[PDB]
Amino acid sequence: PKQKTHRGLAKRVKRTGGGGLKRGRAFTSHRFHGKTKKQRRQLRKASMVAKGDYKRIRQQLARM
Amino acid sequence: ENGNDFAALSARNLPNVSVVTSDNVSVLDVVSANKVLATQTALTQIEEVLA
Amino acid sequence: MKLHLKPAEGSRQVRNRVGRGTSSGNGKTAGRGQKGQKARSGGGVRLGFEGGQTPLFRRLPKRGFTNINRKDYAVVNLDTLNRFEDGTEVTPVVLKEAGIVKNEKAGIKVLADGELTKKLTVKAAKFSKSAQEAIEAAGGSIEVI
RNA sequence: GUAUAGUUGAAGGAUUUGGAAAAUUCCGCUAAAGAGGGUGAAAGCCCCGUAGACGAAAUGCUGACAACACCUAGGAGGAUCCUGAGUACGGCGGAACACGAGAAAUUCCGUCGGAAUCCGCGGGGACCAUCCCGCAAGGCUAAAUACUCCCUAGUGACCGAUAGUGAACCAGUACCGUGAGGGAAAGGUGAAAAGCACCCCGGAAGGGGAGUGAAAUAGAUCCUGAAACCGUGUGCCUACAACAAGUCAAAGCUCGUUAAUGAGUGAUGGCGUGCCUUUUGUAGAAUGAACCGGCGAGUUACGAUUGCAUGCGAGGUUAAGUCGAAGAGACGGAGCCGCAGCGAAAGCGAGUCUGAAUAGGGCGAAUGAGUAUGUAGUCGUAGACCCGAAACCAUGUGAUCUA
RNA sequence: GGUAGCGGAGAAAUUCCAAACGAACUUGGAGAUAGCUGGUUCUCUCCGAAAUAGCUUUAGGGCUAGCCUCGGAAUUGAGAA
RNA sequence: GGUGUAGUGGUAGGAGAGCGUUCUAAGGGCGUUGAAGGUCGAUCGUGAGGACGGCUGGAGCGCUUAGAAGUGAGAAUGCCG
RNA sequence: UGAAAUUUUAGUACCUGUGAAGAUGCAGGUUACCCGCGACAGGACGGAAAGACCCCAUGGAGCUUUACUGUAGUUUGAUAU
Repeated sequence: PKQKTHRGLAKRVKRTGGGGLKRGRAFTSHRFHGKTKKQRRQLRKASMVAKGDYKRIRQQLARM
Repeated sequence: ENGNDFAALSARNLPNVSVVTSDNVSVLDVVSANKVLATQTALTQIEEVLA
Repeated sequence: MKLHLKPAEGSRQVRNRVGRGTSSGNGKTAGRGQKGQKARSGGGVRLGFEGGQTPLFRRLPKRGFTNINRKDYAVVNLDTLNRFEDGTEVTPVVLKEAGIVKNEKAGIKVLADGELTKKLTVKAAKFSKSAQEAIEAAGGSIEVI
């Protein structure tokens, strides 16, 4: 039978055109009065793939 | 060629001879043999399918 | 070449049979080493498991939605047109009909990369704001039908 | 027309080795038949057959076309009448829909409420309006689809007696348990039984002659007949000796090979704590093997990814399905992958997002090649390298023992 | 003759229910499950480690990072002493 | 392809090339003047292994090229004899 | 007449040492012709039973409770008959 892709990563990660993946940062949906104002600016913007976690995840997101 | 029923009913010979019509010519029927006899019209009906 | 045969060079490997004596290199535990659950029968954890550490997908947040009525097109840029020399009515038929646009998706859009020197005529369903200028520079005619 | 008995069906002799030829050597003949089996060894021409041709009293089956049954009419009008009731639908509580009450449409079930009648009623994923498509609450219906206890005719890069059915042999038998239940081992003389008349020892069993036979060291536990294990005879050595049992050196004694820098045996001297598994560590007094023989563990299907090879190459490629020998072998362009990205999205496009910004930044583009099949390495779903529990759930069987 | 396993019976001991009862026996789900034991069969050549950090209802398990190996690419001079 | 220089201990493991078993296909062969199997031999190759001869044995089997696997045994307080 | 448990191959000496840390087998010395028969039980960490004690399995089972979630039963209200 076919593989089944993960439905936790399809709702969190979208694939770019160069090969990598776009990722949305964390620590954004909670208390903010603890955090500073440089932090809450610099945690709006998306980051890329670290090549450690691209190994074990690659086969799950086989087509999406 | 086609129903040459008086020329196809005379090939239950020695194993020198195996006989294929103009449609069922495969690869193993040809590569195994050493020479091929063929009529004129069989060559034309080969050159229709094989363009 | 007859029945009594040669493959191409490098065309066909052999195999590697595992667990057949201690001088092939894979006898006594078969390339698995000592104990542990990577070395039992049918062991190994599921994919993406990292111990009880919360894995990467339960660490970063869910985001977005999908439109139900997304209508995206079947882009041809501009150089693909540059072999229909003069006067064709480029269209969602005869344009395709040689191996150009199989499976139009929602009608054909045209883009502007990168040089057209003909006098064609185009019938598509959308156009960029530079492909019209590139076509009318070369003296053609366009219509969004 | 077919199913259940059938008929007919071509062509060879001699020699050599043989116990016996189909084997060998010469010279022939046949084929709409050179597929297979049998005969004193391996057969186109010995036999049974095969290709072809022919054939049915009786019963059953399937076409056909006759008869007999059935069934089926137009155009216009629109005053009045009919068109499936405790039904539709709602509240409450559950189930079925990929949908777990969720913003929850559509389908049922239990209970309690409960409509309209063509100016009507339902549906288009809460709900309303507009538009569009449809008439529930009455029945019947062939084929394309899944299976094989059994019958006939076939095939296999399927097994060859610990294999293959548990069962090639009088096997669900012998045997075990009150019962439900569990369940084995065991194939082969030779071509022909021609299976040893007769004599001798012995109570017999058993044996030695004599015969049958090509062979009896093929004599019925009967083709071949390995290993552990038990014996007989002999070339060399051994009764002052501490030996993981070997190897290195070596006097004497005997022997004569796939001929060569020979074979057997070994007085005497040096050196030397077995084999596995598990461990920081083994000779271990950690853990396994009585010996010999047989059987006994990383595979296959469907996907994903990468290396190698092959054909095309800005393109590549079929699927289900029809004809075809369970086949190669053509039709079949629905579909899938690459050729353009960015954004959650409306959208824009070699550019786009955030932003007041023509600023900066992210991600793209600037020659930047994929695709189909084979093969190999790895992974996922399946029992997935095999062997091993204590326990869990659902049908059944037992109070002849004991309370 | 009667009483049956979620049960029966007990002048009470977790006692008996076909030599076994902290819940009988037989068949079926069932090749149950096991981060744990033991085993895994022919040979040669080339290279050849680790017993560490972080996190883990984790501490004899796993994950990435470090150390090994094979195939490419690119200027080099980036490596060393 | 003479000849130089350098290198060749090794567990888990990675890489490369070969030996051997049964079956299929095509070509070429052996066999009652003795095939497969068994026994003995003082033989050849770097390895797994391969020949030749003597005895037994009584109907089938090798060699070359490619292919497919129920493809190799010394240990499981293994199962059967 | 005729078994059984066990069993890596055994031509199986003593002392002081050495050694995963008390040896028939290692080292260095002492003692010792070859083969049996009846008795004793110091040793071969002797034989039988994959610890009767302890810890772990992110193991089971049986029992208790003001541990969590439920439920048979018992009760009360509306509604129907």
